[PDB]
Amino acid sequence: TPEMPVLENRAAQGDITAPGGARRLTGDQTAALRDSLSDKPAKNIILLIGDGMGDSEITAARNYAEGAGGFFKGIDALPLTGQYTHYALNKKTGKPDYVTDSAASATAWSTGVKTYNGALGVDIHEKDHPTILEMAKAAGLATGNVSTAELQDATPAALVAHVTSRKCYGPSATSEKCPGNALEKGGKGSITEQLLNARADVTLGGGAKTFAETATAGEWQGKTLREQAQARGYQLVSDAASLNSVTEANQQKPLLGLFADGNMPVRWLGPKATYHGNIDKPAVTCTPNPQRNDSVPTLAQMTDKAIELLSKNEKGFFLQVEGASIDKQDHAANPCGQIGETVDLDEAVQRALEFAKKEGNTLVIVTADHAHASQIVAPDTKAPGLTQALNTKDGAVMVMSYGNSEEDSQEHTGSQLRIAAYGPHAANVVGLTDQTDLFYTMKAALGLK
Amino acid sequence: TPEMPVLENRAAQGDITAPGGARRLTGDQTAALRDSLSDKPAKNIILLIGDGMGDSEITAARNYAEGAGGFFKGIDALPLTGQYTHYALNKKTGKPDYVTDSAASATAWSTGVKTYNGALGVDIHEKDHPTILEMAKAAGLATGNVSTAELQDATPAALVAHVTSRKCYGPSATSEKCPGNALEKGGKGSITEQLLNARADVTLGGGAKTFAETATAGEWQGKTLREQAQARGYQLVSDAASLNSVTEANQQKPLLGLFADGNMPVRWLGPKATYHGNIDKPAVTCTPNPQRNDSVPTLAQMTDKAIELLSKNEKGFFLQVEGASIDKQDHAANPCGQIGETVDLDEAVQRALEFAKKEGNTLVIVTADHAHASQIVAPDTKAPGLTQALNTKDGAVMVMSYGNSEEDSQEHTGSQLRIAAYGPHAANVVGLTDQTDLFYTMKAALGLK
Ligand SMILES: [Mg+2]
Ligand SMILES: [Mg+2]
Repeated sequence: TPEMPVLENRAAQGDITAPGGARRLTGDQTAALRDSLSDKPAKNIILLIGDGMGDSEITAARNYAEGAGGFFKGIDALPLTGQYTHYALNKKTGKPDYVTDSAASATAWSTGVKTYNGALGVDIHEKDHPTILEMAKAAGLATGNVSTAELQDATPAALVAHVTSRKCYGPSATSEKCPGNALEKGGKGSITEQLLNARADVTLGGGAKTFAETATAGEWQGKTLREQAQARGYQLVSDAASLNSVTEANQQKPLLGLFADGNMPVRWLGPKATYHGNIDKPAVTCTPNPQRNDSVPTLAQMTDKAIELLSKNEKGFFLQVEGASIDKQDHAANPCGQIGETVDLDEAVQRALEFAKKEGNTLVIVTADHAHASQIVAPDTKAPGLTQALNTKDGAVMVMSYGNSEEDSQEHTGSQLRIAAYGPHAANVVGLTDQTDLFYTMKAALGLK
Repeated sequence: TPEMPVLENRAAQGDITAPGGARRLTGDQTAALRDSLSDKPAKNIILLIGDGMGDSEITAARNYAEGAGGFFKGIDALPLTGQYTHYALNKKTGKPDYVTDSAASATAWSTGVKTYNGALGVDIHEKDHPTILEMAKAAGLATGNVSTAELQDATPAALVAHVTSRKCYGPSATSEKCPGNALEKGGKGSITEQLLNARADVTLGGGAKTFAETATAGEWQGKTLREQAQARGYQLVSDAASLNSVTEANQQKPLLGLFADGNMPVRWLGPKATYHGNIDKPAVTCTPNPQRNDSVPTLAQMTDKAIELLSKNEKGFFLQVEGASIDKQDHAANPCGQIGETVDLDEAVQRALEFAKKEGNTLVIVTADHAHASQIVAPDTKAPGLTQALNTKDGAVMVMSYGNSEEDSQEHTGSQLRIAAYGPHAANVVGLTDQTDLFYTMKAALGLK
């Protein structure tokens, strides 16, 4: 018997050149929004993060993949929407730092405490705070952590690791850069070792590389981290076939999927933007990445599999899904990569909403940790940074610009950005909120203490 | 019947360095939102437009003027929020043009038809369509049109003029650039002449210059447009004292306030951003413009006066208020200018919300026509365009970047941006919508046609 509505179609409803033809609405929305509002408990939460997916990125991806008056059946379909702030803190002064990195922002929603750029799961005093995943597990809920990034990267790592620098992937980086955290120094360990201790029911991503490192101390000293996971009873999987053979995931047999050495394959290929690229180079049509095939699960497939396995828990589950970006160095300023990454997340969102609509007790939240610096500019633009012309689904040219930095490691900005939600307690993302409110929203929705 | 709530305080609630200290919420919002929803008639609408005020521009201005965890008591206080799209059309092909100007966007919300960049109140076939203001007047509602721009500029002009180019300020430019529209060539006339025909009850802004031109045909041939307004029964005012003297405004004595030759004075002064300006030049503290004083009404003052005069109409009123930017040219890339303009709008929004909350039947909408290209970047950023360090209310440095254009005429981007609303029918701004939906929202809320 009918659940809360997901937005079915907010594409332009007609001929965009005619009066009323670009409308996305067909009538009054007051009843629809009423029907979207419930304060019943959330049994499950699915949190989907698009790396750099601020409003500009969503718009550009829509323009390219769906056309300007098109509609992302995942990303655009959430009925309750707001804007949230994600400033970090200066470690020394405690004053706002207007432009966060991925680590401080993931720390904020996962713990409810602001922190300094580069911190995971700790505050500006380097004190550990519990994460929403740890708390969900302690309350008897199943837990999932899914990303197309290496699993040691900030977004997934923040759910399961407490370290003073996001660089602390394995034992060697930790001994050097976070000596207070190093296992041999009485610390909780590297990000990978702490992930293994956290023992979520389902962990799926890239990052096999670090598992080749050996532990410096503890029960599994001298064993590779892969050997340690094996010894501690994880089901290790490495491709789509081995993932699909998994029939259950729980504390006795926790699932750890390592699908790439570093990050998983980008969906779409295209050239790096160049100086006056929209003027001096032909318009670009993105191409499918050959590395992307049925042997490597997609974000949407990993999401579906996680939902399948976690939904067996009768108490409920918490799942985080990250559509990560490979957006630095040779890979910075790549519209095709960045748009394809958003399309990937859209598919995963559709899987999440399809489940949530049927199940009826699931809160789905879709946002970004911080926004990419890409801008949509006029077709004839002469811009001082990097630009590219693209052939969109509309059969028109869109130009994207990257003008925030002359170096190719600063890819994000301080702008507040869209947060959207569906299901019980979704009212809590509407209007202006802070990224730290997201922690408290999730905590309260699941009834965690 | 209590009042539908306005958000009283969504500043960070505590010590931003402590767990929960950066939360903007104190508890669950489901009840507040259920209390925010009504589809009863709107007696009045107040639409506030911030020129270029996308999410980035709101964040930058909040950061500077209120601190990162601060709160705009007007702009941030509307409980129902979404994101809307404002692409224009290529005139020849009818395909989307991903980056609109102020004319095509204003046409979109004022008529509900998409159009080409530079068009006012006409579609891609140069056919006139009625505006929300014209419709409100035809239904017996009082009408107001307030802007800190020249009143001939695109945003206020779109409510009252139908011309093939926004350049068509007066007879001279119209005869040259829009000959089909020129009065002596058989058209409805220049923007200014059509403004005089439209006869809103209250029109307040800049743009006295064009009123010195003389008409080329018609009953008032050879008279200046100022003399024409006098002959047609307008009350003309030119400063704060004359505006204060006004006791009523209606169809017998419509009010026309012309408070500057061109645009009204900018609130705050500061230097233009420069190449590597955050590195090479001191952090900037904005200063008050001497030209802003009690003899020139502020945006908030013009808003309050318009509300007082328009609210006498028992049937209801439609009022548009624009916080205009200047922006081009010598004036492009000016953080202090653009932030001060946003602070100006926030004050006007507070006046609109204070009225709306007490009146109970007033829909207040706050958005932008399109977003400025400014970006908030890391303090040590080396950017290829124009940059500036600013000393914020937090006692920390924020860097703004302008990296979209090597010229000083393109100042806006294609990103979807925040739309927020309060009062009856405010549900219709939540989720993804189009700028043309806003026309239909206003039309339906007021029961027009
Ligand atoms: Mg990430
Ligand atoms: Mg304007």
